[PDB]
Amino acid sequence: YSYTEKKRIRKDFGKRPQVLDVPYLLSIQLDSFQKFIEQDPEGQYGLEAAFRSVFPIQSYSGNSELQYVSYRLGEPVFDVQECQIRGVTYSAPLRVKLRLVIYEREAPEGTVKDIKEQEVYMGEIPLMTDNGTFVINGTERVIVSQLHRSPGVFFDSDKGKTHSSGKVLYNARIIPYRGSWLDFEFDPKDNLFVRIDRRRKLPATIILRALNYTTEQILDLFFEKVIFEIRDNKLQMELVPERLRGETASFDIEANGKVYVEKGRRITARHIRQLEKDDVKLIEVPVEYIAGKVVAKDYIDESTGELICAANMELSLDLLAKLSQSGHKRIETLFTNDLDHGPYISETLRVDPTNDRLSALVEIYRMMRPGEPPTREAAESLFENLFFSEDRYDLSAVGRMKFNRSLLREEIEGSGILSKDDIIDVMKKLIDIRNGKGEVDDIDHLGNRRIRSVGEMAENQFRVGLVRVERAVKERLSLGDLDTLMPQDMINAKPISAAVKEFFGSSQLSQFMDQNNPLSEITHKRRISALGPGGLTRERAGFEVRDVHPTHYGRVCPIETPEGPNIGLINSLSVYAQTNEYGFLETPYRKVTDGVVTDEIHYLSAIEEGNYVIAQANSNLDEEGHFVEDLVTCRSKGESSLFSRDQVDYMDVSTQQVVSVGASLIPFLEHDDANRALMGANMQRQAVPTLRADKPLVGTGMERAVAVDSGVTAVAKRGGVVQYVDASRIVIKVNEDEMYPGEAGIDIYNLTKYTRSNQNTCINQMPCVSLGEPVERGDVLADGPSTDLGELALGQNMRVAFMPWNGYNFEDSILVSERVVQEDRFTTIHIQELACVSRDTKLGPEEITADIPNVGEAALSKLDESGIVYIGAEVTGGDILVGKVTPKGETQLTPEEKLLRAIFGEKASDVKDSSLRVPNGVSGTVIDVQVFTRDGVEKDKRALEIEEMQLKQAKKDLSEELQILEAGLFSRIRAVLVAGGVEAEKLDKLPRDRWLELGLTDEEKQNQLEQLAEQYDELKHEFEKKLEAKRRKITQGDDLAPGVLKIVKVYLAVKRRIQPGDKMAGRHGNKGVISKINPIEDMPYDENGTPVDIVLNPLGVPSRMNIGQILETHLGMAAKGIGDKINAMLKQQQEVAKLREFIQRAYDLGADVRQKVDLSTFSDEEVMRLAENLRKGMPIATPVFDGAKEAEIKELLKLGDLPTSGQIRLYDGRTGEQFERPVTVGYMYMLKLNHLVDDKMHARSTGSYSLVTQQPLGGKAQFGGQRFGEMEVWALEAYGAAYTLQEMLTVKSDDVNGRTKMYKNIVDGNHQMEPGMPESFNVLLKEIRSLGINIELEDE
Amino acid sequence: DMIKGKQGRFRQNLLGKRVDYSGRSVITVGPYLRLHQCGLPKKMALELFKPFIYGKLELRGLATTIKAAKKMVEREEAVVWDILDEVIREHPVLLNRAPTLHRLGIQAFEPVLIEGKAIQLHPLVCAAYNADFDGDQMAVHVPLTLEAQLEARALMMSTNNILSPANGEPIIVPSQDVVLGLYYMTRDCVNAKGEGMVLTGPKEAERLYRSGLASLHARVKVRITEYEKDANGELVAKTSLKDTTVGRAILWMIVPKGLPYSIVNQALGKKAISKMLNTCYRILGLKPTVIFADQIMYTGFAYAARSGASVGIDDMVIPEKKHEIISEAEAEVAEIQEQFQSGLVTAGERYNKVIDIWAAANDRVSKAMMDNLQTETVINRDGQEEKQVSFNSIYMMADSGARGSAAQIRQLAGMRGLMAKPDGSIIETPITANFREGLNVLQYFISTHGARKGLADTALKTANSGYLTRRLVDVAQDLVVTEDDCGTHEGIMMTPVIEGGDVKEPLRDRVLGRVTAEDVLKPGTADILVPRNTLLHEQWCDLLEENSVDAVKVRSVVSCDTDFGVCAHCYGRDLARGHIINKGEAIGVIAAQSIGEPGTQLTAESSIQVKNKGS
DNA sequence: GGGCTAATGACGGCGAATACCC
RNA sequence: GCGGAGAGGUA
DNA sequence: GGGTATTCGCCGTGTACCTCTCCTAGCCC
Ligand SMILES: Nc1ccn([C@@H]2O[C@H](COP(=O)(O)CP(=O)(O)OP(=O)(O)O)[C@@H](O)[C@H]2O)c(=O)n1
Ligand SMILES: [Mg+2]
Ligand SMILES: [Zn+2]
Repeated sequence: YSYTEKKRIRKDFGKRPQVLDVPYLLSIQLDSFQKFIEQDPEGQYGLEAAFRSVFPIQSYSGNSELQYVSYRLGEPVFDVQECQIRGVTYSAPLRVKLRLVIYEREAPEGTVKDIKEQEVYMGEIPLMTDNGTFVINGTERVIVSQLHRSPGVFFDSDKGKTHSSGKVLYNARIIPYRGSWLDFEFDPKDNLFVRIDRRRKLPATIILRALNYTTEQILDLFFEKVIFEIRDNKLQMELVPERLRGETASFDIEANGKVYVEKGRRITARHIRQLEKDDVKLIEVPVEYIAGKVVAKDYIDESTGELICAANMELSLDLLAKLSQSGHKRIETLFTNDLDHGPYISETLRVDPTNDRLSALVEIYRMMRPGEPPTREAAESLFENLFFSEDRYDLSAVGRMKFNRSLLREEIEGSGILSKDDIIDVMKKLIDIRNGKGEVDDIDHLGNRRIRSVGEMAENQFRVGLVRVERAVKERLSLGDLDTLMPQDMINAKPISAAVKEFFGSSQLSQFMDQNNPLSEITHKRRISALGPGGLTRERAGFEVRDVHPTHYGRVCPIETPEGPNIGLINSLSVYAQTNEYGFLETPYRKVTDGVVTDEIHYLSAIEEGNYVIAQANSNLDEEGHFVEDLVTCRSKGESSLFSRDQVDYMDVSTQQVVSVGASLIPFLEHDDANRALMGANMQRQAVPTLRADKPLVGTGMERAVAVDSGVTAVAKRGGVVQYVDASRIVIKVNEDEMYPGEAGIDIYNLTKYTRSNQNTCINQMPCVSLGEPVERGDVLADGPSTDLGELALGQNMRVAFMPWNGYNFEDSILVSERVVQEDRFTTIHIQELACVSRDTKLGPEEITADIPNVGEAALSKLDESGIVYIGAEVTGGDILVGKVTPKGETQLTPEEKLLRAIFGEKASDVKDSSLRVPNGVSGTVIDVQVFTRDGVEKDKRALEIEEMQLKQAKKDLSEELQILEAGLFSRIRAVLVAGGVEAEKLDKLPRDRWLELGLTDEEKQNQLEQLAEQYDELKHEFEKKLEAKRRKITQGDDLAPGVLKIVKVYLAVKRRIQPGDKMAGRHGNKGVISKINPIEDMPYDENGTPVDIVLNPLGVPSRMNIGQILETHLGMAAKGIGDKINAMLKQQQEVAKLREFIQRAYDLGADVRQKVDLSTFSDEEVMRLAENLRKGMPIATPVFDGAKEAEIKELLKLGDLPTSGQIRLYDGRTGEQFERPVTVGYMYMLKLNHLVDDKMHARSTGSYSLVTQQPLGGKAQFGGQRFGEMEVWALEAYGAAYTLQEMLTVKSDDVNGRTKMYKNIVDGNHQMEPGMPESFNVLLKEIRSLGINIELEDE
Repeated sequence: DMIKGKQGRFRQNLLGKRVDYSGRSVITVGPYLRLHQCGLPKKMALELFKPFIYGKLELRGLATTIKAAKKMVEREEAVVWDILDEVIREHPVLLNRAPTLHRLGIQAFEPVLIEGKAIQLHPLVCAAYNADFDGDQMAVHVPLTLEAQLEARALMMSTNNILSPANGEPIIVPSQDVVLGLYYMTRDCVNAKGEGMVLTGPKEAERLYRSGLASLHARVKVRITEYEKDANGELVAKTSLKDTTVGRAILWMIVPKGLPYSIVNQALGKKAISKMLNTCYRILGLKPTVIFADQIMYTGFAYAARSGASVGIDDMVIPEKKHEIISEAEAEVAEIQEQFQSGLVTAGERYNKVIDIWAAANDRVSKAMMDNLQTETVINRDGQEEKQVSFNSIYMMADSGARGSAAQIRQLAGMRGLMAKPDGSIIETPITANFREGLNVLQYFISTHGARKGLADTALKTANSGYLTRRLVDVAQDLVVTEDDCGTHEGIMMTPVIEGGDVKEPLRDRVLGRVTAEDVLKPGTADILVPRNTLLHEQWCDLLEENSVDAVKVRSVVSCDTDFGVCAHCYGRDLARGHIINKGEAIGVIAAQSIGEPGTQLTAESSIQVKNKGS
């Protein structure tokens, strides 16, 4: 085991051996943005692709080309932490190499001039942190992956609602990644219509017309010909027998001398077989049969030239006669089988008004840009750029792959632009499916839904910036002169940086990290949103869309999704799933070699999964990959059933791969109803870090994966030995193995102490390790918020008892014992940030001085001379948070008053105070203060203290590193000095600085001393410049917004204890409000005298079918019972032997388990340490579906000497009498959710009112009243309550004179009223009157 | 845009204002409360009643001027809290819960100052509010003027609203803990401590139970004196020896005089308690019903706590014969599938056969489980054994109607039946495992789909409901009861709707509280049974039951003759109160609300078969 | 900073405005 | 610093 | 021309509450 694992091992249930280990959980974001930057030669995914797509930018036929060489990412000026501190965006400057080339128009293309620009700067691009987030203005943002329809072609049905007479009308939609959309649809009259992206529906053939195809060419390409020969008389037809399938006979079908089908009897299969075996090709046919068909080609009179019948004209006897007399021997008709093969292109051609190419382009232009007269070349260019311009229309590699796969072409790699064959094949497939030789696609299939991660979306936005700047540069290069300008006046960075910061900051998919819990962060980063750009709106989306499709298996979590209005549109991604090369979703599976289940894993996407029969992970395999059962349970086409052993192609990797991380953390998921599991996961993501997080007694084993993969822990990069431990930094001396040969030094990890998270919670790291302990790469040095020794501790595990306790746990409410507040276990630290900004007004700049007009010295007492609160001062609502003064101008004081001002010291400049005050009703301690000045602003005292505090630390760190390197260099100088005449008595006792001034015999040794002296000088000079750089960064004004002189931020930290009304929850979907704090004595207690902590209502179990909490309680009681026994055996300190025996018998516990804990490592110390950590209760790991069965829980309870049934007899702490029917007690892992009553609670008597409609403000920040809505009005009307409603409508909110008169009347001790007319009604009159509508209040 | 639309105007600022003297907070249990009161945090109460505080402070002379009163409130000295207690005394406050579906979403209570930041809500009223203590919040308004105070305490107070305005039945019925406690109290057991001893009354029954000399449920002979108002409002004591449980006696202590003992004598589940409250209301009246409901709550909570009912993994018993049933059904499905591969039955027919056999197997396992769980306590009397309705905690939770239905019991201990795939088609293999056992990926996945679809349904359902109820309350708002009697003879002949097999809804409930259009005659002419328009109260309905009236013509609101409103008689009585409608009541809005609010849970014929022997 | 100028993923219902069929 | 968008969450 | 379909376009789509960022913009003097 690893060292952090050897510290405290977690007893893992679970029978099947894990073949694949959980991947890096944040793989999506990091890998996508890495792919985004990724300097790579061949243009694949990556910024490179965008540049080559948009560049080269050629003038409007001006012969001045612009070429792109390569780009470089500058080194970020600000690291992540400091960037968050200073409130700037963490980003990298982007520099691109360009060349301007100017040629000669009048000569064969040849470069006259080429100038190469010194890596022109084209704006800033934000970088992603190591953990996968973005700092955009000193706030951590996450870019959630987006689920959306993949480019390609889709054939939908849209039935049921078509005129309510059946008539299922099909449609083919071609959707590109970039470019306009194409749509082919039908109509009630089976005419197939095309509709450019979202316009009116035109006859489809026009696009075919636009493609330069003549009517005969089209009818050739689509319909199967039928030949009518005339030989010596009367119309003989070439017939393919198999074509007759299912056709009532219209004529007498005679052949080879014998009538086969009588005229009128429908062709039966017997007749079809007869004709097929006879090999009948041609038969003479009566003219009545042809009297109905349609003509394919446009048969002209070849002799004279006059046209007779046109292409796709219905045939009449007279036309047949004219054809026969004209001399046409071969007639090509159409095959219109009203059952299978319909006249669809024919009828579309009939409705199609356009004839020529030009008329088609004109109709197209009048569709795209209605109203402006179309000019020929405008239409030509429009149509060219629509679907065939490389720049505007690009499907993708993915789009093309899906397109070719849908139309059954072997070739995967195509051209981006929509070629004509593509469109023709699409229409062919549409009419094919319309005949019934094909299936429609289901949008909800994950094989049709693609995931756009960060890098892809960033690339799109960056391309958008490029298209902006390209148009701009285009115009500037066309109009302006060619040779004068150098390649930096020409290129503007503003649109690129504008687009990028717009996307990252103000976008639907770019959202705040839900950052109060490690689970919250990790789950937020691995999210798949169906909203955002080109995404369905949540309100519009139907219930059918938001359901969970069988394809989601092992790719998206079926159970973790917000239960709010956008249910089903969020879908957190499952544990093991990945994104394909093309952006699809794939899950690992184990290969099956016909008999043996091998160990090589293949990742399969949705479509590939669809074909095969996949076995489940929880299938019994014995020692050689063989199934124990003859018929095993699998799924083949989205439906599960039983298949034979020698049929399974793959098998699930592990039970967890179905569910997300959040759901994977819930123990005994297999016993919880899906609804309550859903709510449990969603809530569990809201837990707030407590003061000392400990661990779940009942976990799933995934805790370490989540904690490590989240960035909240501090993890070693190069393994070594812990040299120095402090509650701010851990300094480790590297091991020689991992030690770099040249310029290695040691590793130093600076920790972060209480800072503000997005949700205002505290983010503090504690050290785990001690001095002198060896650490390896990837161990957990320091615990982040709500994590312990590497494990996820979302909340805390307490002893609960399921029983109704005098209806104080009546509904989902929860009862809690005073011991819980006494032990200080649900107290969280929160942290508010406040900002006072001093800008520069034109009447004069505001000041931060402590001299504030007409404030008592009481308010200043807690302020320093600079005017900022002291760090550590306790404040309350209304106290002055920071001092600011508002300037006063045009004072125009009287001359005697001016003389009075001079003696008194009164300041005409002040007289008004803009000082920030602590908000009403919030009280805490000021833990930190920051000050940001712009250029030309003097540093305040606070600025000096904060700068010195950061600097002295930096100095210390540099000094420590330098001192180690100096000690090494001095040791080496001593090792050379010992050679060439040993001197050890005098040397070691004189100071070290008296070693450079000493000398030695002139030799090579003196040359080495000179070498080392110059190396010493070089280390000094590098140290000094690095120091200077650090000092320049510390001192510099931290660039503020235009107009702002300086800003002062103050952090308050507040310790919130649990109190009645707060919301508490479990992991299984059980919720509640803490209703009462009971004294310790009142709480139930078992015979032994230990009281319970929470008394939980049983009635929440049967109707809310979450049984996982009951098993969790039982197993948790078992684990805490064993832990209690080990604490008891340990307090008496029996001997190592007993402890090792007991712990081994516990860790083994039966068989078939994949644990294997030898306990051999470190015979004495490490075992004693591990016992010390388990004395508080041995942590279990039940995986989600490969969990602990009841019998195992019974065994574990027995090992602890506890009742096997998991229920105990309890004594009523108030009365002392026993409860009948023993009750379930045991430890369950409960969470305190972020919904704290003190944040929710709110009341107002009178306060500020709104501007336009003089009603009181809405909200909690500003006092704000409750909204007496229309439903409440109706409630009052249902009663006869006229006066209450009246006052509620006028005196309470809207009537100004009424409200003040009522205040005065109430104060007077009288209770009457004077309702008047609401001001909002008068506003209404004024607004309606602002239209041309006269609305008057009449009188008579 | 500013005028039209929800967010803009009329809806937002002219029917949806934002009052003063209002607050919001999380709701909490507070069992000790009276039906007509609510726990209110000190600090919100002070904030709300600020101007009252100033007025009273100035009247008492504690403050010279209003600013000194403000400063005294901002320090919050003991005098301020004393004045707040004194002013709060009879002042009622309005409690509201975010989705005010019907008029019981707003009710008035007398506040009691408490510590904490959460509002305490009386348990019995939660059903009216649809309130749950899992983070639900409530708003609290203060009526200012004297008419508003009187209106809040009279029309809106919790105790004045015990009957639903939609139908006449009680709204405040005990919900889950109360009913569980009462159920535990009344159920009897074959043998316990103190079997068959004779008690002189309930008081010594309590003496015995609280001292541990008798079980809370144990069959016993007790002498009891019930009261009956058989005469013209006088109570006559009848005193005899009944065979009951200790628990039933303990419960009888609360019951007011007028009620028959029989009421408590039974198992006393949800329905039994509800009809208990019903009879108490119909016989005695409002105030005794209120006090009796409070007593019921207290005793139920207390004895539920004394019961110690919990839920262990073993409380849900896997039927012993499950594995056999499942293996048999699997063999049968295998035979039918093989007999399909040979081609004697279509695919659809095979589907139907499998689905029906699986449904039958599900019913078999369910019935086996119910037999196992239901009556499994084979406990012994003095000698031989006997069997009885078990005391399995989950079973008591099922049968009492506190939580859970038979379906969920099935879902815990049996096989959890068939599921529907997205399109509505039913999967061939069911989920044989249950939550006591563990499902595997497929069965879970399927149930996940089910729950997901359910949730999305509830969301869209709520939106549609809200819209429908808005239209209803909107259309019928102006209708008011303006006249006492229009005097028309028109009316609708109302019959009981007997859809096919039996009487889905009887006459008595359909006609109760409607005035008659004309006198109806016995089956023999000139035998008038009901004078011209009379309100048909319970007594008339029972009288009609004694006779054999089948169809009754009653005056309806639709045919009412009154101009610009309706008349009291054409409408009838039905209300949260019992009496004929009062002139002035806005019946349109009450009707619209009553039709709208419940709208959130809304989603062969070869031979005729006579059900009962008749002509 | 100051001065000057200004696209594509709902759906149902209903009633009016053409399209067309005798 | 009254407002309105976007995102998320609660019942 | 007159009645009937069909396209077409507008109008609606639950309440109460709680967090956060972001808010006129671009070019020239
Ligand atoms: N989208 C939403 C979701 C919820 N709500 C509100 O949350 C409650 C749902 O209760 P409910 O009946 O659905 C669950 P509960 O009452 O606790 O009983 P149970 O758990 O034993 O089944 C209702 O008051 C709804 O108004 C809403 O307004 N809009
Ligand atoms: Mg609730
Ligand atoms: Zn009437």
